[PDB]
Amino acid sequence: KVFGRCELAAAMKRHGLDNYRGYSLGNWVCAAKFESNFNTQATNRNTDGSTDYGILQINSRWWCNDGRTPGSRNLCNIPCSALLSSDITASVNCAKKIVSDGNGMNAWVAWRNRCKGTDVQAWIRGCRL
Amino acid sequence: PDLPKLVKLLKSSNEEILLKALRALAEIASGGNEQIQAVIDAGALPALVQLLSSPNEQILQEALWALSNIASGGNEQIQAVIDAGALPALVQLLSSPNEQILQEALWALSNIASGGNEQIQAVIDAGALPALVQLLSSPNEQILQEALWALSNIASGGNEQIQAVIDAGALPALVQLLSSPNEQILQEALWALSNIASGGNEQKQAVKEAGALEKLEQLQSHENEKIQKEAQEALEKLQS
Repeated sequence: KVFGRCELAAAMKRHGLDNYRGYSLGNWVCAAKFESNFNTQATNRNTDGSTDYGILQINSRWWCNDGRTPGSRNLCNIPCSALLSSDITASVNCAKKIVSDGNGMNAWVAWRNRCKGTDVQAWIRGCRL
Repeated sequence: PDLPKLVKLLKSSNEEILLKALRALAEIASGGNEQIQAVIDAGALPALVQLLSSPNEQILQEALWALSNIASGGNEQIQAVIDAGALPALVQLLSSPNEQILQEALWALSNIASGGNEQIQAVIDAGALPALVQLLSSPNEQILQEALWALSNIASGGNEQIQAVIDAGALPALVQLLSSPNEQILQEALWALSNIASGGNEQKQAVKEAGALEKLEQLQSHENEKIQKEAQEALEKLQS
């Protein structure tokens, strides 16, 4: 599924991400835009044999199990397939662990390169939230 | 049956080949949740979903029965149907000129909406609710009953999901249907309103503004004792 802007903002707010670890909802929507273009089925293969999955491009070496990544730790204790659902619960629960891993949202490369420092509340202006 | 071979047959452009494989998948998916899981595990759902676009109505009917049966499983099975992208085509099929196709799409939606709040939410986001409210004015009593069951399921969610049903303008039709000469229509309307009445004070207040109270009071003395208790219990949730 390709979410709409406010559709994803409302989903992320219902799941507890607005100002989680002090990151306003606009940061999370922006991160999704630049990581996945709002596509829940997005996948990216890395040269290290890991893959990034779903709306927030969660990595198969550290966070989820795809059964094909060497050195995998599965710190979110979740199959990588759950992170491709239209039900964003598992990607949100994993995101809350990631954001707590010592780097805040700097864990998301596209956030650091496209969203950080910007007027991220533009991603939620107009939404019923 | 070989499920992988059934699923590969759905790569066919041949309409006779597509109809025989769809029929077999549908029958297997009727056999309970382990059978549903085998159909899912074989990769059936992407092709079942693409086929909801078949201009061929018999292929469409079979694909809907398969999807409907899969969506009778547990919440993760429903979620796989959602994830495969069924909902937009299902909602478009509520506008089918074929009443049989309409009924089947409505049944599939009803089953998806019988899941948890995330499954209900998918149904709302896909834009089912205004169509379902329209269908409460169907001359076809089967269509009306299935539309009421789907609404009642949606209204079994959280307060925001209830409020989506209220915001789609369900309440006038529902209060009206408490006067149906059909006792099954009445019971389903009553169930829907009873679910709406389990929401917060705003939801309860909307049910009262729509004139539910006068009619629920009347129904405490309906001839049917199950309707009496349903009405007595809806009233208790509102009075609360």
